[PDB]
Amino acid sequence: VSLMEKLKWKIKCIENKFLNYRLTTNETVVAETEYGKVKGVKRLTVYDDSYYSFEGIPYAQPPVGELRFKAPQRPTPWDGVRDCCNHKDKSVQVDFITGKVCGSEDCLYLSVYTNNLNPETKRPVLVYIHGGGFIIGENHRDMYGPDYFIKKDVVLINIQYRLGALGFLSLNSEDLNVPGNAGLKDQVMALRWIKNNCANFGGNPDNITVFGESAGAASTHYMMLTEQTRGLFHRGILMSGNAICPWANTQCQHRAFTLAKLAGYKGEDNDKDVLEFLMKAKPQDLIKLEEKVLTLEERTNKVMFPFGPTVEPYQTADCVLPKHPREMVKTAWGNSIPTMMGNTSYEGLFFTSILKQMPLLVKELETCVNFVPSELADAERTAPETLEMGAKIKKAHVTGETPTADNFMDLCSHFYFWFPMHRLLQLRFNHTSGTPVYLYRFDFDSEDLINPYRIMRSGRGVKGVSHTDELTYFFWNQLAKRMPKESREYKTIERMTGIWTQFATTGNPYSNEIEGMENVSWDPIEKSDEVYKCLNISDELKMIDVPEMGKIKQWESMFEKHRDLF
Repeated sequence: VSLMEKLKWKIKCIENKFLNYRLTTNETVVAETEYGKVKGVKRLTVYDDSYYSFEGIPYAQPPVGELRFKAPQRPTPWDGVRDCCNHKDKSVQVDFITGKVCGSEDCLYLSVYTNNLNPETKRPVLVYIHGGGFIIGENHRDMYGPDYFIKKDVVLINIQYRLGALGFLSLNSEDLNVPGNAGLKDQVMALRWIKNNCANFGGNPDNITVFGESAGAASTHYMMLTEQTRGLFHRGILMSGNAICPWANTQCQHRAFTLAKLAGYKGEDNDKDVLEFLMKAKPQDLIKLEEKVLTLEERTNKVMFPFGPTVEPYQTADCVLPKHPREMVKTAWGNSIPTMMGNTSYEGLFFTSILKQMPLLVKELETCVNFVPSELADAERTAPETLEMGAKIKKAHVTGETPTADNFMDLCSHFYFWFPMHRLLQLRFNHTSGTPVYLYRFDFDSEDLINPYRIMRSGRGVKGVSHTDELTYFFWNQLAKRMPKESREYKTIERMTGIWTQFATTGNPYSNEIEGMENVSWDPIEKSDEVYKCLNISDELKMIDVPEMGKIKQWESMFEKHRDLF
């Protein structure tokens, strides 16, 4: 990231701190939790609303020392009153702005928000799991501010969880108790905390909604797939992702060794000796070198991250993913709760920045063999069947004689987002009680209000609605500003938070009390549907057939001779 966005972000960081002090009140309050009493503070928003803020609530023991890479344990209760008037640190991660490593291993907290600590009726509880490829993200309010949501009468909860190698190291050897998915196991225990404690904040423990975007969407889906969370919540929202996205899981058991070797390990490739080195390495050293772990073959085969959610090698007490996600959908308790899914109208536009560094990537679309689903493609991507499959992809996105960056970014939309959504919907249909799934398409383009991901994707002055453009209309961030109430952006905030709270409440996203929705007939998706219908969200709200459907079926035809793998 540029030296200009570095000084610019440095300034907004200083501004966000003064604004946050300014927006604090003297009104402290205490709430009960099963671990003891917590002290929150009332805060202000730039729209002159206010909310109770409880930050730095521990939901697990700090995963330090011998607990590093291990499943989380319950925290230690306390007498007295724990101070929750400040945020704790984020998980150790590489700062996308500076490139420096920041964060702390002591990161396993959640934040609770609401405009009314003593509502006259129990409220819907909405749990947000942030994205960031399982390697970045946080629940800090400079990024995920609760300011738009607390205009509504809900309780909003933002959780953190271990990221990167510290979140997702995985070793085969059953003696060392590092099966994998530590970071997901963090999310589970946070759900168990929210279940047993939301009531103390005016929340309804019987009406809980978990949602998230990108890696947070994959997370949300995982919480809907695993047995560990059965019955914990009642609605799910999958925003631009799910667990069968190709980036949402990986077999990384061999990569521990490589990481150790990058960090200076001397010795042989066995898990024990590998683990012992990793256990005493400085945390920021491990995180900083994660970028180097993937081999060039793996990057070629479109492996996006070295460490992430994985099929655990053996089953233990807190196991989360005992089988590949496709297999888990077949028995998942979550198939039988109300579900909303969606994507933006130009997902792959996010990859503008990557192409800017590697224009050689656009040539991958000459045969598209690298984007063939890996389970179908051969190692070298050279088999004639693989060239055939690649040809089908090529027909779907290469508009001319030579591929462009746009063809590329359009393909990515499908490879990373729409095709997995399709595969999940069809698998789910053959294994579900018949609970509705609703689709949305986010199509609202604006440069007048942005969020920090636009700095990373280099989305400055770029038209089209990219992956993460929607977050702007859900959460406040330190790049936001007060918007005129008649503006298209303000309306979109109102609609977006309106639809989500409505879905959270009823398991049905439609409300006539939401502006623009008066002609809307939002029907869910049925197994018999050949064509998906979705609520397309732009300056107006309109039910349409998903525009991406033709390309979606093109991809599915790659599985013509391998229907068992679809």
